[PDB]
Amino acid sequence: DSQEKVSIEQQLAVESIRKFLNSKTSYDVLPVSYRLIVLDTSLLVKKSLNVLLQNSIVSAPLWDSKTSRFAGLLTTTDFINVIQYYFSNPDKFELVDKLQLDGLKDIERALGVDTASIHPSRPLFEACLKMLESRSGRIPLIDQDEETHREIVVSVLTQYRILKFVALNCRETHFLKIPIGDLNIITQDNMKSCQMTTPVIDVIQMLTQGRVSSVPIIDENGYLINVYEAYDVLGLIKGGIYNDLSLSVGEALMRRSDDFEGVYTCTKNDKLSTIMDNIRKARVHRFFVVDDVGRLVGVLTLSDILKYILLGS
Amino acid sequence: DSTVSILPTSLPQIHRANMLAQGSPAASKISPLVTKKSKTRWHFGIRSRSYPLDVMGEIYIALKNLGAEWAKPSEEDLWTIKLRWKYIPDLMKMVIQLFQIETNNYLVDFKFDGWESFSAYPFLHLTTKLIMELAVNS
Amino acid sequence: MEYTTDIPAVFTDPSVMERYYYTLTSWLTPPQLPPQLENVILNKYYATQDQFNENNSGALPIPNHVVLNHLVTSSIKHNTLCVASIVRYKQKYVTQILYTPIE
Ligand SMILES: NC(=O)C1=CN([C@@H]2O[C@H](COP(=O)(O)OP(=O)(O)OC[C@H]3O[C@@H](n4cnc5c(N)ncnc54)[C@H](O)[C@@H]3O)[C@@H](O)[C@H]2O)C=CC1
Repeated sequence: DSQEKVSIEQQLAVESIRKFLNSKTSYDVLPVSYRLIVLDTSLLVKKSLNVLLQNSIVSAPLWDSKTSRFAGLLTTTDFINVIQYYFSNPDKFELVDKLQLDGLKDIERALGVDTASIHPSRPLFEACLKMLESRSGRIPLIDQDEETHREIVVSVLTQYRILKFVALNCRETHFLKIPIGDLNIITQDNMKSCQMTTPVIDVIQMLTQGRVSSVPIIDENGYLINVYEAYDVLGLIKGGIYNDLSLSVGEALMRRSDDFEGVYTCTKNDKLSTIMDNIRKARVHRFFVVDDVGRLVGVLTLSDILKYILLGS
Repeated sequence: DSTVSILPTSLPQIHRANMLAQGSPAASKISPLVTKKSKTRWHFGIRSRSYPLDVMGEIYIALKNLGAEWAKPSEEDLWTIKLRWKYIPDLMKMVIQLFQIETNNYLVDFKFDGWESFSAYPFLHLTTKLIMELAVNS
Repeated sequence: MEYTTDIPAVFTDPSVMERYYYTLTSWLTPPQLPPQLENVILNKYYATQDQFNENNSGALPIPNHVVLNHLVTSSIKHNTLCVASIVRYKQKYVTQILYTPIE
């Protein structure tokens, strides 16, 4: 009876959130005034890194001044590629140092590695769907220039901001009281992880190999100690690094800024109500699921949370 | 109730301290990245210490060398340049205006005006060309 | 209007401005800078945006409609130019910022 009640209020809360997403556009998530930072593709990768760090961002649309076209987004992945190229080609330090953003495609070719957008006026639910299935944590908001008839970046919408927008407007999240363990939305199987002595380069390899935002760092006995995020790669490359390539992840983590907000953990008995509370109060990108004693059992990311909201169990 | 925590060993101060206690040599060598996010001072357009006709002269020379065209100004609007720049509409329109801040201090205001046979980046890129041309000719 | 690449004589020939001075008010000198385009206002407009995303204070800074589509600049840093324009998107306002190198 009490578990049947918990279950119906959850459905009630989910159906309400869903209706909110179907009733709002991506444009509605936009602040009334905001900044869009765009980088000309002839800018040095080196300098574009400083731009991102100065302005507390991790992504920026790219603009080709020769063709008057947008040319995709700069993300941590691009910097992974540069690191991987350099590690494999340590002789090419000069090329890497003078690498321009439009030279990024040649780096990709040398490595042999292979973008969703949405019209702002479209339903926010639809923006959530497209972002999920593009396997990206971001979606550029693109419209058409009324004069030139050209594709224009209006903004970049992130999973975090969407979930925060939901959380802020919809206090019904409080009634999502089913433990996440009973919801079958945590990834438990085939956790890609490493240890403190694992070379950072191999962890970076794991990032692109698994197509994941972070690698959990455990000890011999499976206790979660820390995490390596793709975001950390920016810090790693900052100021040009060469001796600090074959470094261990533990060593590389000392580059982390003192205002690093930390890694979030939870257990299977935590509720999405609490999870949304945290998203609402702080920029949290995932919750690593541990057991009673702090051993890693799994992870609950923003994409998992959003997938549940849209699709269910 | 809530078992949502921040992992203490994930925090820089504890991670460092554990690495130092483990004896790691890189613990003392590696310092945390301190990104000095310095607030940039923003201004509309560019300022100039030269005088009106001199400044207006400089601007037109830049415009001409950059391949732009402009209207013939009347007496009432001498310090206004209604220009057109080659770069589906083909020609970008700009309105440049000279303002006075002080007797020796002037501001060159640039305004996007449209297209002739929305995104500000074509406009921003062109003003970039213009600003750079003006800096050389000084 | 008719468009041409001929620089107005007033800026190339001293005779033209001389005639104006001599032939018997405000139009002989450039107009004063409008209060809206003052850099103290532009940056408190920047500080209120930063105050909302880092501290959460008050409401977001609506720009004055006067400044829309006007070029914003800053000092050249690391051979990189940083220009911006505050533009309209529906009922929202986008400060479109561009970083370009000096080549
Ligand atoms: N290079 C690429 O293609 C990359 C793609 N992405 C994608 O971005 C989207 C959203 O990202 P986020 O919300 O940050 O989620 P995420 O990037 O952490 O998502 C990865 C998926 O696998 C799970 N996961 C996360 N870390 C894992 C690990 N270390 N080992 C095993 N499974 C792990 C998550 O629960 C999630 O279902 C995801 O679809 C993710 O795949 C993220 C990084 C790189």
